[PDB]
Amino acid sequence: MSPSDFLDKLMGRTSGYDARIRPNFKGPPVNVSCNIFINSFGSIAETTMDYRVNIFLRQQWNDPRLAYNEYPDDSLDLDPSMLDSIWKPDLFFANEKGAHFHEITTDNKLLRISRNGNVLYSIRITLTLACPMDLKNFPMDVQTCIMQLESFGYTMNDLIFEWQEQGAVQVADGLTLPQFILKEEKDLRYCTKHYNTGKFTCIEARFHLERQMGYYLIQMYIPSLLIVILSWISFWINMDAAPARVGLGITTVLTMTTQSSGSRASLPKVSYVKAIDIWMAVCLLFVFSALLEYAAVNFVSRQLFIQRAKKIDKISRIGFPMAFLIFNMFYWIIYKI
Amino acid sequence: MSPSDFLDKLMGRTSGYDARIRPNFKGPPVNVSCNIFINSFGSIAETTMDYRVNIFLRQQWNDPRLAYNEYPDDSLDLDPSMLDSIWKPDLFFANEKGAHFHEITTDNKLLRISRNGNVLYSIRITLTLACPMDLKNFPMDVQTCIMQLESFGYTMNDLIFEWQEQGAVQVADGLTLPQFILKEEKDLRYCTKHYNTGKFTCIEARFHLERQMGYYLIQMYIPSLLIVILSWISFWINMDAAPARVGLGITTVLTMTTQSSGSRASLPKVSYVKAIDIWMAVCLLFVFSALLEYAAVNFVSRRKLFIQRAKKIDKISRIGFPMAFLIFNMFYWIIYKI
Amino acid sequence: MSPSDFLDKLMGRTSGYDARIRPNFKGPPVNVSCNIFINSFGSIAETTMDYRVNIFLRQQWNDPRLAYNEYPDDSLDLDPSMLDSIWKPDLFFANEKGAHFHEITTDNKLLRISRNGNVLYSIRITLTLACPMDLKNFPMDVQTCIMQLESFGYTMNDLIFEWQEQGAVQVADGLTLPQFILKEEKDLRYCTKHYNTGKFTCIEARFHLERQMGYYLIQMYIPSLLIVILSWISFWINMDAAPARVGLGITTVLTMTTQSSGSRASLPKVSYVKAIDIWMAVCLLFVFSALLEYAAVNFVSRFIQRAKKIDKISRIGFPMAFLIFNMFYWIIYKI
Amino acid sequence: MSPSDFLDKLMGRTSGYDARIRPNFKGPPVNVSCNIFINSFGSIAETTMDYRVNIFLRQQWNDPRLAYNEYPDDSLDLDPSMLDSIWKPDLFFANEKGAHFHEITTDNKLLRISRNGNVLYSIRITLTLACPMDLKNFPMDVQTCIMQLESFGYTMNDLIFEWQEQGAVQVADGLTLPQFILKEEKDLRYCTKHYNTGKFTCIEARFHLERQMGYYLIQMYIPSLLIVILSWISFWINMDAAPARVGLGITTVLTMTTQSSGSRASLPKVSYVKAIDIWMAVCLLFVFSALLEYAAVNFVSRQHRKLFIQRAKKIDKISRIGFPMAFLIFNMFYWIIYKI
Amino acid sequence: STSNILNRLLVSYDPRIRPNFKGIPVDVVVNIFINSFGSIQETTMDYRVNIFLRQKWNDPRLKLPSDFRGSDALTVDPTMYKCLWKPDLFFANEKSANFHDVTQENILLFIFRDGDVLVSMRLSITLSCPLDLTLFPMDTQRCKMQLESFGYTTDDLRFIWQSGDPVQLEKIALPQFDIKKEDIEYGNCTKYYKGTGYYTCVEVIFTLRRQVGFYMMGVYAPTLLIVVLSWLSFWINPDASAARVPLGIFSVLSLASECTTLAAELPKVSYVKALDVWLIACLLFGFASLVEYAVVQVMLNNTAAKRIDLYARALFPFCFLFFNVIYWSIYL
Ligand SMILES: *[C@@H]1O[C@H](CO)[C@@H](O)[C@H](O)[C@H]1NC(C)=O
Ligand SMILES: *[C@@H]1O[C@H](CO)[C@@H](O)[C@H](O)[C@H]1NC(C)=O
Ligand SMILES: *[C@@H]1O[C@H](CO)[C@@H](O)[C@H](O)[C@H]1NC(C)=O
Ligand SMILES: *[C@@H]1O[C@H](CO)[C@@H](O)[C@H](O)[C@H]1NC(C)=O
Ligand SMILES: *[C@@H]1O[C@H](CO)[C@@H](O)[C@H](O)[C@H]1NC(C)=O
Ligand SMILES: CCCCCCCCC
Ligand SMILES: CCCCCCCC
Ligand SMILES: CCCCCC
Ligand SMILES: CCCCCC
Ligand SMILES: CCCCCC
Ligand SMILES: CCCCCC
Ligand SMILES: CCCCCC
Ligand SMILES: CCCCCC
Ligand SMILES: CCCCCC
Ligand SMILES: CCCCCC
Ligand SMILES: CCCCCC
Ligand SMILES: CCCCC
Repeated sequence: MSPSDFLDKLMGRTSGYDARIRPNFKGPPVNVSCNIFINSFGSIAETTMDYRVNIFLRQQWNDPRLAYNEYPDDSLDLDPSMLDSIWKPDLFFANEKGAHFHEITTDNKLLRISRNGNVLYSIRITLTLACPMDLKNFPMDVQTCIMQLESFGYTMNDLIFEWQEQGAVQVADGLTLPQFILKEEKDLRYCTKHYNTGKFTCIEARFHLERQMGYYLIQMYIPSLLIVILSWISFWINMDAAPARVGLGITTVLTMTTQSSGSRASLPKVSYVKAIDIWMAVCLLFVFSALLEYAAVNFVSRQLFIQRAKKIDKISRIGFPMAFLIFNMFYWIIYKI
Repeated sequence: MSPSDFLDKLMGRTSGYDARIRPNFKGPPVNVSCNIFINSFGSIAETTMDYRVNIFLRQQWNDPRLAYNEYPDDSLDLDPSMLDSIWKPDLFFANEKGAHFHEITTDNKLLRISRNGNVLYSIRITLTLACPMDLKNFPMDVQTCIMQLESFGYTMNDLIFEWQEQGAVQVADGLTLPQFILKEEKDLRYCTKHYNTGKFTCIEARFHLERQMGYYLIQMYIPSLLIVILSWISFWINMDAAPARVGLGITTVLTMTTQSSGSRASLPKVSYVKAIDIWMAVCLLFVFSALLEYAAVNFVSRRKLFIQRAKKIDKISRIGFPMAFLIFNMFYWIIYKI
Repeated sequence: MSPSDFLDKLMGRTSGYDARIRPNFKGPPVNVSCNIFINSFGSIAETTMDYRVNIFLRQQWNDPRLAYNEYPDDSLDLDPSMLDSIWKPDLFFANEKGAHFHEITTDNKLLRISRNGNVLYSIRITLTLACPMDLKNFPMDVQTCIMQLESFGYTMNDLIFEWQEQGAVQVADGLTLPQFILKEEKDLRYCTKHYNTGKFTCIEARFHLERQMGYYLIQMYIPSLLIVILSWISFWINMDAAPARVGLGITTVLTMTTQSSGSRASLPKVSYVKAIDIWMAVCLLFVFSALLEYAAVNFVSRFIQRAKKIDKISRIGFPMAFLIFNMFYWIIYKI
Repeated sequence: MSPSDFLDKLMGRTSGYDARIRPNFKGPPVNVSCNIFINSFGSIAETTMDYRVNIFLRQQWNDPRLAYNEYPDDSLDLDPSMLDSIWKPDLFFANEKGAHFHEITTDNKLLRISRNGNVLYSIRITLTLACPMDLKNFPMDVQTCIMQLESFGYTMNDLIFEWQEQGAVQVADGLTLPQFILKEEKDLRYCTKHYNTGKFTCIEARFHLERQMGYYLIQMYIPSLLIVILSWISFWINMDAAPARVGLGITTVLTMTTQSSGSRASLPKVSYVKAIDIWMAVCLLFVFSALLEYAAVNFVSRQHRKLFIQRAKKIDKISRIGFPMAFLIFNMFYWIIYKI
Repeated sequence: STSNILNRLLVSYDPRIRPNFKGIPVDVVVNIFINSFGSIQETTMDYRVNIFLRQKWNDPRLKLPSDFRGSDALTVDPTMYKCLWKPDLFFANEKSANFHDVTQENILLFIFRDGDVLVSMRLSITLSCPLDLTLFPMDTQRCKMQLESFGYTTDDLRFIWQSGDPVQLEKIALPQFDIKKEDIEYGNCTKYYKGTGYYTCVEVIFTLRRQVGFYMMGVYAPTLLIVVLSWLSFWINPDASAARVPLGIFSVLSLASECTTLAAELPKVSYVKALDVWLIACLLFGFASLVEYAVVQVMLNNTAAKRIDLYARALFPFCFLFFNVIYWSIYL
């Protein structure tokens, strides 16, 4: 009748139940269905190939040794201090890279006991998972950051995890992402892998992340074509201000070089060619061609000749914008596969 | 008579009191009114979408098992050593992004006991709250940062949270913030929500916080003003000094590009348009147009009748552009100051 | 005779001395004497608006339950491992922003017992105090940071703190501070404040801090003077070819802009106008007036005697104004 | 028949097994075979002479006191809560520079018992080991960092470590590194050293790592060739208005110096010359030679007919025909020499 | 069993009391290993060291009886080490430090016949040492590591440097500096704290003389390049003014910007530095080039300024040569 006596006789010293032995010992495996609840995404980075999530984690299984028939009510809750006195799964995260509990005024742990013997256990933890970030089409990128969940000290012939089909990965509404939005649909498959000591149950939930074009698009695309049209208006200058034209052209080259250097320094070093880097390269090539053909037309003007130089200048003036526009159209169509 | 004996008979071994059972078990829910005392803000940064606070925290409730009638005085102070021997709530912060206690020379926790059984429990903790910042009119930003205070393992039928409305958010007197001053108003409502495990109580407070433009005024707008005045002095020069005037033009463009790049560094990468950026970009377009019109007038200059027309056009530009910049400045400021 | 038996009969299980009760219960408060001793400052940074110190911490009081008259020696030490066996105060720090202990090879904690009943208890602690930093006259600044030592879980009528008079805040001899030297004079005053739950004892220890001009002086003022004399030599050029003078002026205004941008990277963002920033603004205005003057004289040229006359008048009058403003500013921010 | 009682009678209180006693005391040493399993490299940056790794760690040895003959089955596992209750080795990493455990929802440690008496104990831990970076041929770098494994509280006369001959250093499949790559061959030798207090067993495992050229190749070598071609077109520019070519050369020098400064910062402070600072310095001296050649031709032009102007044009075309060949052959030597 | 001897040794043994409490102060010796002397950071005024601390002291209560074996040495585990008594020891100039528990706490126990015992706890350290940042490129820094007790006094406990290895590892391979001599002077730093009395000390310094390579190759060559561009400016026709002035003002801008950037890297010291004065001399030389060209133009406009220009371009280079010669000679 006494709740403290009831708790002690259910688990503890005066119970005959040992927390150090897995349920149904020398028998069928233990399922332990688990579902996760996102509570705050974000703080994602790229220089370190990781993202940080503060999530819940709720496990569901049935322990016959914990069956009770005293309290008429079905649902029942327990002080989290009781948790260490009963058996627990050894769930851990494969791509872990640092995680910890939260001890603010209490170890934030929930324990619920069903009448039959089913048990629900939850815990709030914060993780920093490692994601194989791929940056081929960096401005127009789509990524699959994953979390691998598996047991460590139990062979899968004794323990195998599942997910409750009714929204196992339910996600809070108010959460939002800087330079990102996650998609509603979330895949769910298995990752059961083997090691030299056997094979362990592995489960995983993969997320799809989409980065908005806006920030990168505006803040670094716009100066590119801005300086491109600066070169365009530089063509309209005549031959007399040759030092002025060459100085402005080389300074535009400086602007492209420094903007490209900043763009590269923002993003971590990668061997495979990125996407926007071809944009900086092509703008640098266009400004270089502008300066080169201005120098060439000056040389041919010094070396009839004036009319031909003017004709090639107007041909360049009518051609370079057309080539730039067709290149932009080609780029945008080719990076929307 | 002995205080140690009284403590032992009240809680501990020879008391029959178990800290793992909530008061009024299997009955009415418990009332837990709590107040938050602010002690220091600071280190609020937009780079990581958060702010750090160091606050006190006091809960209030009355466990009937704790009632006593031995010591005549109503008040009764206790060593926080006994704290682990009594029942506690499971209070925690939803958006807290890691936090800790202060273990300096002791565990700085105060427990107070009233004659009727009312108990006061206080603990000093330091948090790093995640604030969903918005940066639309960021130069004149006004903010609403919250702290979702909620229980974890107790539903509606078991535990409730309220506020001591008399100074619930009692704040320290002399505190202040860099680039920030907070208003005396503190809104107060409930975040009450549900999960698949049930529903849990909320109480929370939101602090209206705004950033004063002072530093941002000096560092951001003044250099742009200087560069654009340089653009008008570029207008003021004649046409035969083509290398000089155009070099001034591109060099002002360099100042503009470097300034625009520098301002972007502090803020996080956000897709939606900011408020400083439009200022920088539009007066960048002003200096760009300055260079464009100088190039155009040079082209017009290159039998002699159109020279007077070119000079007249230069005068018209040199007159209109200051007026256009001033009217635009007034228009932009009146939009973003309202 | 037996040390173990003596310790057991003094405190612990077979002593009746409970560590959960403060001395002289239901009686007069404990006066308590507490003093600190610095070991090292360091890391004075305005970016985070705080600083870290490494100090000791000593308390003094008398516990009647700890009275003993067996060992002839007055002074008596004890093993730090049995610190928790006896009562201790709850001396914490108001604004502290996170600390720790030193656990190297032992908890570096010292406990001493006096014959009459006085007890000495010292722990080496490393703090990180938040300081209400001010930057009005930044290069010539004088700073005063504080540590609010006080109790937490004991009311003022139950517990008070006090300082031992002779050298309460004695400091190490050879320590030095980058960008700073503290003065030997340190004040001492009470800070007994109130809360809705009651009121508590509170003590203060404030340090006067002065920052040397040297680093900022050289690395900021010298380049500014170099750019001003660049502007002077720009004046000295003939009017003839515009590009040389105009480009020199442009280079100087770029130097001003770059130095203004780089100056404030270390300093924290503050709304109120600083002291160095007004110098940057005024030298930028000097070079701006130089370039505007050259634009005006170019307009006048395209009267040559008037142009050269006004050029000479500017070249002679500008240095006088610069010198008088320089002296005015330095006396204003030095007195 | 109670499963818990077998654990107590095998080890613990009601067993007589003193965990403070190593197996086979006052006798032959213990072989203790061990093998590791990498899970994820990463955060290997030269700025701190170190890299972070996440590996498993398993020990194999035979304990006669742990030998048992009551369970019919061969294999036997145990709850990780009793790991401290039995004796364990004192394996530690000599170079450590920060290490810890994983304490998420449990202490993720595994122990297994063999029927004969041999034991299996595994643990996953995270390391940040010092890697003695050598930056001689930095763009074409080859580098090995050794993971020192040894005992501390047992002399090698009583404790020995050895590797499983069959795949002791078996590695995961899907792992990859940012602009690095680890080769399949991985040496495995001994490191048993001495001290003033004695000598201890010490096993060694070393890796061979390469860095893909691509990133550094493009990001730094492209501007060099760009400035070379820009100096070439500066040569192609005629000599009537000095400030044009003067400013072009000045801007090229600015590009070289700023790019060299930017390359400097990421790489850590070192005394001996690197492999790409030599590239940067030689490109800087080519652009300096370009500006000096322009200064020389300007001096020849204005020293004062056109006979010496003809010689100035001749030296201009000589430079135009020589610098390309010299630059190409120098690049051939440069690239060939550091690839051998 | 074999643990009976140690269990009997520990029973009726009080770790709360140091050996010979009423006797003479206990005698301690130290052998500080140096395993991984980490990189030093000037901006933090700190450096990291990884040591294998070793201590020995007589303990009559820890006398191993000859009844079992009379072993020359005996070994037990860290749990027994925690059970036994230990000498407290805190590092004076320590500011952040911890232990190592990669598998368990690293402690070794050797128990001798006499009663002397040996312990060793590896423990990573980050120290503090006030850098004499003056003469920065040519400096020999003295960062000191000292030990002293806290709870016990000199009349109760004392430290002595054992006549043994203070330096240990030969393959240190420090990134920047290098260590040749490790002499112990001011070894005893017996310290007094008011109201506590005498505390025994043992102290050792590490003498680290910085090399020159990085700074010699990273800054000095750019300075020389800027100076030779200025010399070429001296070798330009004074008639032109849209080229000579712009390149010179660019050179002085670049030199000043490099000066500011390099000065921002070191900790903000409050006195002059060698690199500072080098950059200052270079900057005033550039400004001298600009002002002499301006003077030449002024004289040319309404004697000839060409002779002055050639005299300057012939004389000042030698001035720079022997000035930097004097600089290097005086700083070496
Ligand atoms: C786990 O659930 C699956 C459902 O198909 C089934 O194998 C069985 O019910 C459970 N396994 C156990 C209890 O070992
Ligand atoms: C306080 O009293 C009871 C406690 O269970 C609760 O039902 C009630 O709603 C609480 N609030 C009041 C009375 O305002
Ligand atoms: C201690 O109590 C108060 C508080 O400091 C003080 O005035 C008094 O003199 C002291 N002694 C006694 C016996 O109260
Ligand atoms: C392995 O252990 C056995 C028994 O302890 C010993 O005889 C043998 O020498 C050991 N092997 C090695 C290589 O040390
Ligand atoms: C320190 O003093 C002790 C005795 O007082 C002596 O044995 C030891 O050699 C001294 N060490 C040094 C470095 O002077
Ligand atoms: C990932 C390879 C992209 C190649 C793009 C080529 C575009 C040519 C116009
Ligand atoms: C006492 C030193 C004053 C500053 C000297 C600066 C020399 C460039
Ligand atoms: C969505 C991108 C559109 C670009 C048009 C030029
Ligand atoms: C309070 C806003 C002031 C703005 C001044 C330009
Ligand atoms: C609010 C700042 C004003 C500064 C004027 C120089
Ligand atoms: C220390 C500053 C001196 C200034 C003299 C004008
Ligand atoms: C000319 C500067 C004088 C300063 C006196 C404090
Ligand atoms: C603080 C005084 C400023 C004076 C500016 C002329
Ligand atoms: C792979 C060999 C390349 C040689 C280039 C000159
Ligand atoms: C693989 C080396 C390529 C070099 C091209 C210039
Ligand atoms: C040892 C210094 C070498 C410098 C090469 C440019
Ligand atoms: C591998 C980078 C692209 C070269 C043209």
